[PDB]
Amino acid sequence: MAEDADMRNELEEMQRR
Amino acid sequence: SIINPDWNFEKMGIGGLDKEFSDIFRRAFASRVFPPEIVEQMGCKHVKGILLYGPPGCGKTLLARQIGKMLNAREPKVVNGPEILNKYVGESEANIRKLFADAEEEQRRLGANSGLHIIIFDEIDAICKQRGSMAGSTGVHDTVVNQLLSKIDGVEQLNNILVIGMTNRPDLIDEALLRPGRLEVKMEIGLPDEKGRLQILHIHTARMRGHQLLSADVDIKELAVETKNFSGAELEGLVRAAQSTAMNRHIIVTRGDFLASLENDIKPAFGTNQEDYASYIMNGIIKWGDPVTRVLDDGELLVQQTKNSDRTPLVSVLLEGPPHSGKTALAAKIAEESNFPFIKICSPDKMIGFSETAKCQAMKKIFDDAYKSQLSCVVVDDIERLLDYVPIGPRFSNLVLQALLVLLKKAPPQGRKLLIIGTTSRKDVLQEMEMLNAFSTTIHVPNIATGEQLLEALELLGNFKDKERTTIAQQVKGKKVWIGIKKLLMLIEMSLQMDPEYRVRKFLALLREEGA
Amino acid sequence: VNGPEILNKYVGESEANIRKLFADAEEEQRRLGANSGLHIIIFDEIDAICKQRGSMAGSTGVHDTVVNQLLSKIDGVEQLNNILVIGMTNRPDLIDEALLRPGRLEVKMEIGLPDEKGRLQILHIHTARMRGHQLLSADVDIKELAVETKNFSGAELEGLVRAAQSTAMNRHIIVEVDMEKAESLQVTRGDFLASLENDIKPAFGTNQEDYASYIMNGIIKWGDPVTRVLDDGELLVQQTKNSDRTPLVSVLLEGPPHSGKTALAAKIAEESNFPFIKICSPDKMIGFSETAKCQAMKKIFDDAYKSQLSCVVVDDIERLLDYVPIGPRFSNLVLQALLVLLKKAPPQGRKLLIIGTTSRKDVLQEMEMLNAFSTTIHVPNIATGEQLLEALELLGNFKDKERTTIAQQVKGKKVWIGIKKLLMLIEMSLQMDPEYRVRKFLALLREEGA
Amino acid sequence: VNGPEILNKYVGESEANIRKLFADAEEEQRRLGANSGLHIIIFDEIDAICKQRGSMAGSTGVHDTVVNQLLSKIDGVEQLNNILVIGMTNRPDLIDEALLRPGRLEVKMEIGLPDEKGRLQILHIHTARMRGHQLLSADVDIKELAVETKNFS
Amino acid sequence: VNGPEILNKYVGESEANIRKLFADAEEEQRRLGANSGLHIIIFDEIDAICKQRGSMAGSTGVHDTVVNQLLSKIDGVEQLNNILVIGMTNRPDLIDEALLRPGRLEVKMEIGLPDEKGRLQILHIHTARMRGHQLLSADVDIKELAVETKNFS
Ligand SMILES: Nc1ncnc2c1ncn2[C@@H]1O[C@H](COP(=O)(O)OP(=O)(O)OP(=O)(O)O)[C@@H](O)[C@H]1O
Ligand SMILES: Nc1ncnc2c1ncn2[C@@H]1O[C@H](COP(=O)(O)OP(=O)(O)OP(=O)(O)O)[C@@H](O)[C@H]1O
Ligand SMILES: Nc1ncnc2c1ncn2[C@@H]1O[C@H](COP(=O)(O)OP(=O)(O)OP(=O)(O)O)[C@@H](O)[C@H]1O
Repeated sequence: MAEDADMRNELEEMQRR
Repeated sequence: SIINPDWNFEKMGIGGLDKEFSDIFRRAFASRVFPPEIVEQMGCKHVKGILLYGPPGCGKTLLARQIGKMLNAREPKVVNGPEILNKYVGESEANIRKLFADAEEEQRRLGANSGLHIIIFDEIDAICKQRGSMAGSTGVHDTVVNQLLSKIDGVEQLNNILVIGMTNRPDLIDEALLRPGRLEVKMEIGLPDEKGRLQILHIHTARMRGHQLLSADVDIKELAVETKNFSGAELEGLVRAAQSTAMNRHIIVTRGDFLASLENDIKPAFGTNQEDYASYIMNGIIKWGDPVTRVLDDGELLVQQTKNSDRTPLVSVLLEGPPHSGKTALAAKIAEESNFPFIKICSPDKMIGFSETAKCQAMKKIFDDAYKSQLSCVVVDDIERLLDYVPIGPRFSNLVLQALLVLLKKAPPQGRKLLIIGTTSRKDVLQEMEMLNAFSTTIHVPNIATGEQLLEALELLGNFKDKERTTIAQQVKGKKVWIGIKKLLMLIEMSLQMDPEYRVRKFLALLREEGA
Repeated sequence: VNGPEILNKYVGESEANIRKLFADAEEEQRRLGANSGLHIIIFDEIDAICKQRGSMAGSTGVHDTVVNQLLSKIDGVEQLNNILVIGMTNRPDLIDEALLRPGRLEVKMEIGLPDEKGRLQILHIHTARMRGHQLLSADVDIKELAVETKNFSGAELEGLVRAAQSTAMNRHIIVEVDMEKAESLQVTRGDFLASLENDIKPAFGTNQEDYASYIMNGIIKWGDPVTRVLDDGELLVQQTKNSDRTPLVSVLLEGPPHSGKTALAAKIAEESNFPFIKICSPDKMIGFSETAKCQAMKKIFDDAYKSQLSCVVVDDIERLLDYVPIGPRFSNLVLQALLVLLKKAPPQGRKLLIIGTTSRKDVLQEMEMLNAFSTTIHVPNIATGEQLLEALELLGNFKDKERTTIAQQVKGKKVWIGIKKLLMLIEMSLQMDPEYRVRKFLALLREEGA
Repeated sequence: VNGPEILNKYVGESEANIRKLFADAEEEQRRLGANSGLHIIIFDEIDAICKQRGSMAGSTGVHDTVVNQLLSKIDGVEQLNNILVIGMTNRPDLIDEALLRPGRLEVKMEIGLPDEKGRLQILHIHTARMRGHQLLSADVDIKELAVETKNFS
Repeated sequence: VNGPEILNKYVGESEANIRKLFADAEEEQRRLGANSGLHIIIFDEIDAICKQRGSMAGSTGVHDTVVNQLLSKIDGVEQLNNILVIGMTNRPDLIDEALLRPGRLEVKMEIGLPDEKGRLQILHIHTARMRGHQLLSADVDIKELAVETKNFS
């Protein structure tokens, strides 16, 4: 099982010209 | 002005449960249907909760859909179970909060005089389990639960909500969430009585009756008599299958006649199986002599001892003897001839390759299901196998034994009754092991003691005839026999598969093996 | 804040949503040093966040960051005096102690269940507006409710109030009517429905009607020994109430089986008039592994220690620890815990009594538990026909002619049985016929006796 | 859908991979109330999705949320009338009566080794493709094959 | 640094906040370098920001590894002799092996539960202002209070 694998992700695009 | 919430409801959509709807109505909706002139004189907080617990079926979610379909609140935000859950953190809880947000907005800007908001948690038991010990010490569901119950009875002093919950396992829910103020009413809707059932089976039939269908011969009273514990929805399943049978009948102006008669055998029920007995009694019962009638009328005696009595809601009986003597079969026949709605078997057959804990759980389940209904005769088969006992070395399943024994010592709820049965091939180990003390009594089922019994057993079975039967009777004259009939039958066929020359001599040579 | 609402999927904003709290007050602290208007905070169900930083068993969560930040911001390098953080939880022990030491949270005051006096005030508030607006009838004063409310706590106390006024409201409303027609009648008093709905509301502590299973048929005064037993019980129970330096007391109700020890145990528990009672029995805990069973027993006692007073009834100890006579096997952990808990001393003058039951003393004497029990009691089952038929009169069945019919046989001879078996005997005999009933009963009674 | 493949270790995805099966048909119900077309669902191995749910304990509750989801879906508050759901397996005793009760899964069926007679028709079909070609005729009688193959599936 | 405030969602910003933290310091190092500002930073609660290089503490995303940037700024190729950092923890052993050694974190020492002497001295400091005032702390006997109060600190 290995339950509670809750994870979070980050913005790395920051689309801008 | 003020708008009444329900507006046009007139006891439609359900049946069978009127006291229960009333006990929900006075608790929850009375404060909301009343002149608010004196409600502030009375200083009442409108209750914020309803819970429904019960078995599969019994119409709980229909109740909850009815209240919110009929009502003019027109703001239902059903949750479908663990739909809350999301991989990313914070979303799981905020998915809760976006339910309550609309209501909290209305309450902030518009005050005490306000509309209603309803939230319907279907299968609440998944997201909300008891904090503190769950899939490990911490567990995943602390977040959603602490958010939910921080919010319902929170710092905000919010009214203008109704939280309906449904479940099948009411014990898993935590007291912090079940205590008064968050969820008051925990209803116990269960299998209905015949009077309620008739209401059910009348409303599911009225839509046929309004038009001229269902020829008058059918009487729903008989159906309510012969469908004591169908667990609700099997009634409308029966009706749907009956529609279907009439439908494929008139295939080259259809009507449904004797639908119960056709359907009842085909539809499995939560209560008794219609007939699952053939595995235990495949070949029927032949009474060889008096002991059969003795044990069996003792059985029916002890049966009516339950229905016609108080202050002994259960009576447990062991019926034992030497091996191969029809102990399970007599139990099954007692159950069959006794006309019990909840007859069930707990055979170790079903539970094999199980760790003793899972064995325990598959044994407690059926007793809980019995505690649901009014009457029952449960039977445990081959206890020495159910709790494994091996003569070579003393090794057994302590846990299953203890569970079984306390279950014998378990007083069921007020009104309910049991006729627990148990079989063994060996009784001395139980005298060692304290099981017998729990049981009320014992019913010995002797082996065939005398050839005088044996011969009439054979003529009852009808395989041999007078000529050879004379020979066998002559050989058995005066001698005593110690034989179980489940071994006898085997010897019978093991004989019949030899030619008539050495037929009887093979039979008798095998017979003299046992000899005791 | 509602606890976990602070948390969000994006990283760094989870704790930024905390920083947003105190970044509204630190400005005031900066520009008006002393004279400021006391920005404050109200948490709720704080246990989810702000537990010990080594919680990665099962959690595996970044909440370490959260508690580190808050633990930093309150005391911190910067001093800000005008901050009040209010925190509340049902499970306090999970917290990180570092935020709970003084200076961050100094007052850790814990509320206790309302006593029989204070619940008078609790009820008095919710009845004040009623009895000021001339609703409530005069015949029901709140003391009659308070003394009947044993362990009602807070919301459980006001629940009966709300429900009783709701019942009085319901009567006016009335089934299949197109409209539910509230006849607009001002007269609403709520006279005795509070006393009714005391039936409807169970609290956690004791349920006055959960004794039916144990005591199904009540108590029958077959003889003087049971009176002696209950007398010993009551004079032993006034001990705890009217003593000190014996805050735990420990007894056993042993005897031969089928004699009904548990029943009169619970009768003692009733007649003692304690607030808090429990029946720690296997009938609820079945198939529980030993650890779960022991932790249930510890939940029972950690519920009891909350109370000023308590009684517990340990039922069929031999089954509680799963004793088996052959190839003796016994829950070691359960035995050890059950034994320790007898001689555990409650912290501050709390009074507890334990009522153990079993069918056999020998195994306990061999397990070194009997001396752990402080003083024990025997339950002599019926040893005599002259007691048997007296109990049979107190029941009423086997009427006078049948009484006389069995009297000759049992008046001058021994009969050694328990009444648990007696009930079942008479019920079985009663079925077939009046004429055959007495000889069935007696041949059965001679069958059981070995 | 194969049961073993929708179970993701990361919580939420396992149960939320199911509502997609029902969502398009739900939208069809929003648009067309009672005259919509069916949407059939096939669970090829269900006993891995569904097993008997744990009771009266925190433990033994693993992988029950999925069941608590789909049971809520097929008969829930949004009464959904346009879908017939198939299930198929080889272990019919692992599964809840809660799921087998009428309204969720009305009828249970048995299909087992057909018999020589059943095989005969199978062989008629798969031969009949060649019969259509007409190349595959060698005076091969099918009864030989039937009576030779007794347990074959 | 009131605990972690350097962390932010947009990657590179968490890593790059520290250059802003050190910029004025290295400016004073390069320009006007001989006699310097001697800037300090407090950097409280390292237990949050630093870990065992991302291997431990579950799967800590590479956002967590700002320790690498910190290391490279304090003792990397470009060196600083003008600033000192301080650290403050309740659980030092959770820190990686790297920082605690000389050049990065030169001095390590607990702050222990003080003896009776130090407890007297600290209690004296708090009571001193009141004792100085004429009307306070009558008969208080701080030395008696000290010997009474055993582990309070
Ligand atoms: N009062 C009733 N008597 C008999 N059958 C009912 C009744 N009310 C509803 N039904 C049937 O119940 C179905 C929906 O409610 P249901 O009883 O299935 O919920 P539930 O069984 O508690 O939920 P679960 O299946 O998760 O236990 C409907 O399809 C309807 O045919
Ligand atoms: N009283 C009886 N008279 C005649 N036949 C009987 C009787 N009881 C059982 N039988 C026969 O016994 C057969 C089933 O045997 P059963 O499964 O009960 O064996 P058993 O008693 O369980 O033996 P074991 O305990 O060794 O399994 C039935 O086909 C039934 O004919
Ligand atoms: N004065 C009495 N003394 C003892 N028991 C009584 C008395 N009056 C009635 N009883 C009966 O005792 C029954 C409870 O006995 P109990 O179940 O405690 O015995 P038991 O512990 O199960 O015996 P065993 O341990 O041998 O199974 C009640 O159902 C009740 O009817």
